[PDB]
Amino acid sequence: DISLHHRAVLGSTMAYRETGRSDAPHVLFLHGNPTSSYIWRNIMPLVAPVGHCIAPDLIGYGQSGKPDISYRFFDQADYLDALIDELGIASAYLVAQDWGTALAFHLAARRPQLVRGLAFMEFIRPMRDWSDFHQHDAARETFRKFRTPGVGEAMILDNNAFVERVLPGSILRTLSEEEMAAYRAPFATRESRMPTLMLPRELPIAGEPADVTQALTAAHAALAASTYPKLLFVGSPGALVSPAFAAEFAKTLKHCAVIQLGAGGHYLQEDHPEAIGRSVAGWIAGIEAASAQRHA
Amino acid sequence: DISLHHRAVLGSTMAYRETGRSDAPHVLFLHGNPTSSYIWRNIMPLVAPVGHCIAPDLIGYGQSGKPDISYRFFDQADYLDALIDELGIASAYLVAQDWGTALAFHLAARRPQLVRGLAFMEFIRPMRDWSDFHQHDAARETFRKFRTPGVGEAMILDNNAFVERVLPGSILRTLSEEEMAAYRAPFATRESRMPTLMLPRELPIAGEPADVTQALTAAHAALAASTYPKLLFVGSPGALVSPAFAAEFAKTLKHCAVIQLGAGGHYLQEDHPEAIGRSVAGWIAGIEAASA
Ligand SMILES: [Cl-]
Ligand SMILES: [Cl-]
Ligand SMILES: [Cl-]
Ligand SMILES: [Cl-]
Repeated sequence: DISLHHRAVLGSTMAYRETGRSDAPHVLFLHGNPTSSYIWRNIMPLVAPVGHCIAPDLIGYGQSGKPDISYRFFDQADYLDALIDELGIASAYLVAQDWGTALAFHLAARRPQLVRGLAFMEFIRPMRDWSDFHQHDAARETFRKFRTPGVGEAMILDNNAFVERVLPGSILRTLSEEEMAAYRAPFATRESRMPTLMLPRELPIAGEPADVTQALTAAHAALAASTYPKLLFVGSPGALVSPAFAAEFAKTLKHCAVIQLGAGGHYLQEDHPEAIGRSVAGWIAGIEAASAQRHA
Repeated sequence: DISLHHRAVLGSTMAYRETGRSDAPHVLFLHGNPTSSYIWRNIMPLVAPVGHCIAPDLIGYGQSGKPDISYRFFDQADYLDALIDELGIASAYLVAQDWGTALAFHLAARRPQLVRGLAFMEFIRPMRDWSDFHQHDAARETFRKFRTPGVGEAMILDNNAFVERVLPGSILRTLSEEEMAAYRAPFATRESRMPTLMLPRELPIAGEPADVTQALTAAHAALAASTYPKLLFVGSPGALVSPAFAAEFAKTLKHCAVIQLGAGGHYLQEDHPEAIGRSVAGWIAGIEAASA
């Protein structure tokens, strides 16, 4: 009862997973790099009783198409918007991680009416310099290498280091070979890996690239002035988001609850699917109940 | 992280567990029979980031006092009202189970602006006859015996059967020795066990006792008219509330969502702490955000 579907969008196709009844509010689950909707498989069933769950594979990821495009942040945003409009989604809760949070922020910034509430974790923000990126020097060095011409191509295009090393390296439990197999399956060819190389090159570090830095600064400003309900999950030590940074960040926002998942790195869904799922489903039930009173 | 505190109330004393920051909305956790605030120990920490969490030990339970009172439903209600006033709790989320739910409904009926939300499970309602009680003849027979003069006294006062038999019998997992010790600590003496016997005798079954039946009937009607959000947790098969009954019951109320927990009996917090606390915290966060 989680089904997979394809729709033609722009110059390609996109796939998504869907579950829950269709008369409930839309809930869009947005993955990051280098995962797919697969990452939300144990969480969607917990949200399905209160929401119509849709979990897209980003263009170039999962079961979505592999068009010949730049795979920049703005391309990812363009294809996700086009899937959303093709599905008729005018109002939704957003649930997101990594580049999925950049996409969510940027989406809420452009369409402030759409957002019924945002649940997010391990998010991206403009980073003034490298010390603002991640929690350990080994991760900075890896991403500096990804961002280096030739070197990055060799690590990710030739050796698939993002899927084969970064991903399992930032998850606490050991993934089954079935699980890894699902994570590597979209990236069997050298060229198919390109979107996984483009994204770390789009991370806004020390003002480069400038277009994404600008876009994510505007989206963080809009997030900060937003009034919709918000839920920030955080792991210890986390990766992009330490616990102390979470508390600090949360108080630049309105209506942002901070939920502690405990021990975790960057991909929190594989370590805490139950906690995330129950938290989000309860949150939606509360927002929907409180909004029905109020509007009565 | 969870601290234990004490307050003078009505010439005696009441204990309570506390966590969260005080700038947060009050969340009042209400245990039932024969447990204490101890039963919320794995849930409260999950709710702390969004709420100023307070879990009382009812009068006669946990580390609360043991005054010479009859320990009827109305006595528990008066002592609880008094603690609430002593702690300055004027607006709260209520989280509740068993006789804590009777207390929560009754409180909400008499103080309709107090309640910001009600999360509840395995709740008590006026039961027209014994077939509306629980889901097995053997549970009906046990409480019938509790309610019978002399027989109830021997089971509970002498043998401590509510604590030693009914409690662990309606929890799936096996309690550790440390956990059982904590549940029996307040009931070492024969006299101390009186409250755990008085509450089964207060259950409203076939109009008896009539005063509690009236009180809860009226609390149930206030619950049906009420507009605050509600979150009903259900176990499979449950004890007092089956999944089937939870579904019909929710549809009588406004803005009630039902969360299915899966395998459990009467005391859900010992089998589903993580699910309950994570849901309740998300819910409170959501309601706070949506109301403002
Ligand atoms: Cl992800
Ligand atoms: Cl990346
Ligand atoms: Cl209880
Ligand atoms: Cl009882």
